[PDB]
Amino acid sequence: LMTPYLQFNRHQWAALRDSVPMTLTEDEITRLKGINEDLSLEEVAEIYLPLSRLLNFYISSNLRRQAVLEQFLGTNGQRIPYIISIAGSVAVGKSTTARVLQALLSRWPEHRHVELITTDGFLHPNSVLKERGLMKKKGFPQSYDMHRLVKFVSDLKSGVPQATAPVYSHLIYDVIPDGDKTVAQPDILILEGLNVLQSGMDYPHDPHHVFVSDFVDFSIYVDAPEELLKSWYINRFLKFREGAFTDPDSYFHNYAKLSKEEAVDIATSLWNEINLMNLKENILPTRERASLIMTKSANHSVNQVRLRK
Amino acid sequence: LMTPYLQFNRHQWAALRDSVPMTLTEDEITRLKGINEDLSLEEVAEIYLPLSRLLNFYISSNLRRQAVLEQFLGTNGQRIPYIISIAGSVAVGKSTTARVLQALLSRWPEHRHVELITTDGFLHPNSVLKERGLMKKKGFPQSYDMHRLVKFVSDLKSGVPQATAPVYSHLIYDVIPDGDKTVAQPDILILEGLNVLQSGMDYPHDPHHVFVSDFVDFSIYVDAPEELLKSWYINRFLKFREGAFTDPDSYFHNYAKLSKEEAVDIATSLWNEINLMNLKENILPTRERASLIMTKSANHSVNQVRLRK
Ligand SMILES: Nc1ncnc2c1ncn2[C@@H]1O[C@H](COP(=O)(O)OP(=O)(O)O)[C@@H](O)[C@H]1O
Ligand SMILES: Nc1ncnc2c1ncn2[C@@H]1O[C@H](COP(=O)(O)OP(=O)(O)O)[C@@H](O)[C@H]1O
Ligand SMILES: CC(C)(CO)[C@@H](O)C(=O)NCCC(=O)NCc1cccnc1
Ligand SMILES: CC(C)(CO)[C@@H](O)C(=O)NCCC(=O)NCc1cccnc1
Repeated sequence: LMTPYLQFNRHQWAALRDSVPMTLTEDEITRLKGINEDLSLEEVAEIYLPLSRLLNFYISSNLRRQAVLEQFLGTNGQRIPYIISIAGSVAVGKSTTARVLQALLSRWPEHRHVELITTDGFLHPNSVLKERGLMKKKGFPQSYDMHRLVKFVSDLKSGVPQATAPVYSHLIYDVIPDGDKTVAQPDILILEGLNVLQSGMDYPHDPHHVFVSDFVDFSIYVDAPEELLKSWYINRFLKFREGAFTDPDSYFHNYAKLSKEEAVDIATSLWNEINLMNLKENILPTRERASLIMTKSANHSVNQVRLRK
Repeated sequence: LMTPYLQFNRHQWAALRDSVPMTLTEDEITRLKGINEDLSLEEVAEIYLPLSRLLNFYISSNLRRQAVLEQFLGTNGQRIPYIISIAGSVAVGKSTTARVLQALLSRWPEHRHVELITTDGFLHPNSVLKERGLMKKKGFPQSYDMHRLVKFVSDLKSGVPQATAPVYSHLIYDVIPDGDKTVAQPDILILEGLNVLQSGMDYPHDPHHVFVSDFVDFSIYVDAPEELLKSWYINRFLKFREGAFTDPDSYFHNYAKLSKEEAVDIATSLWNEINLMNLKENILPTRERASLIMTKSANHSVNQVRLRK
């Protein structure tokens, strides 16, 4: 019967966009199309604009509270960013969702400065994964420097003036040597990664006792059926392959050299043997820890939103 | 070094205390002494009144956010209780702290109905602990029906009109058969017990993937050094033993039959072998999951309050 979530179907969620009227400007439409050419502006208006408005109500409540607490705390303390996390399967659309929300949240005067950090950067470099026999376990708990990731969000929630994150490139399939990103007290930080709702129980080989989620204000799990995820993963793989036709520095150039059919077979096996296993064992069991679960159907169309009561 | 907690200084804490007329009548003072005869009214003035005032800021902020969200989302607006949890070592004073905060929080017109549930009630009964060889592990993760405790706070955070909890009695050292406490959508529920900051990692014999903390709005860990906890545990034990001098149906009547010196040696060994081991292995490592850490000194006086930034 009753669950910890308010549940919206698409009709009810899209109905929210008039409760408070919002409309994209030309400049914004151009950013959004630059984030993802396949992303529907209709989908932005019906789904992501209401979601950005929902989040502004949460962020605004936090800022009002902070202003009250400053009455006795005093206004000398550090600026602490509001942290939104985005979890879900490999290839469900976390990066797209994060980039879209970054663009939309940047509107509001209360919170113009929005940073985006992906947990990919906190993977151990390939040389270390190789040393440990983990090269086909990339994305599994053992492949992350999870202590460093927890320290990064901890430091942000400690009010450090700057914190630095390592960065990964899907193009070179590795952590970028000397490519670290520095953030400086943003209003919002969006942390995107499959493992953002994981905890010490997922890392029994090297446990931690305070979790990423203990430093996150609001978490979104993007959900979809396995059959869709596989299709989206394979399609994305083929787009990276296309990108590599003329980029011999892409790791995907190895696959550009193969027939499309054989590339598809490789991508299918990577999905089945690595990412699907990761989803079932490590990602999906964390879904019910999210503040909000956003479910997708064919063509990336959101068909359900569930929000913690 | 900065950490995720601000530590109140005397000017900030004074400003919190002085922010309202906290208007304690003679009858209220009498009821507070009824909670614990060794409770200092000076601690109530200097510590518990301001702590409860702090909590009201958080509770009140959450009420107004709920109201904003209800109009935006078009939902009916069922009440969801605000849940405060209180963790810490055996004998640190969780129950006294919980009962004082219950009495003080209920004085605010915005949240007059405050319930208190202890996690002791969710221990497996002695009959079950005996079946599993766990009578000397009472309070350890294996001794709790943890799934049932998570379900209780989950149901509350689902808007169920009523929820039922099993109840424990320290006087018979067991779960009261058919003694269940039913709560009905209070404004606030205080959940008191040593395990409220524990998670799936602490229960590898029977894992859960959504934690008590996932249904708790604000958590307090009451902290004190080991040497004080020990003396407080022993003094309490001796007091229960004294109470049993005239009560043969008390579980502690058993210890009233011993000599005082032997009762003391027994209490000391219970501390050292059961409750202290539990503190080090299972309780203390959860401390930094708390919204607020309240540290106690000699005579139970609070000498430090740390609050998440
Ligand atoms: N809302 C969307 N509309 C259209 N395509 C999308 C959408 N979200 C994701 N995609 C596409 O699906 C694939 C996976 O998205 P991505 O953001 O790369 O996933 P993740 O970051 O979760 O691995 C990509 O090819 C991306 O272009
Ligand atoms: N604030 C306080 N002032 C005086 N005595 C206290 C205070 N808090 C707890 N105590 C005493 O310390 C002992 C432990 O407290 P209790 O509330 O039973 O601990 P817990 O519930 O954490 O096991 C008891 O003897 C109790 O009377
Ligand atoms: C764990 C991630 C970093 C999360 O974003 C995922 O993208 C990944 O590389 N998973 C490992 C399996 C996979 O999809 N590898 C891609 C790949 C690419 C080129 C050659 N072999 C494999
Ligand atoms: C685990 C608790 C239920 C925490 O609420 C604890 O009181 C307890 O029974 N610990 C087991 C060891 C113990 O101290 N047993 C006897 C005892 C029980 C209560 C007070 N003094 C002594």
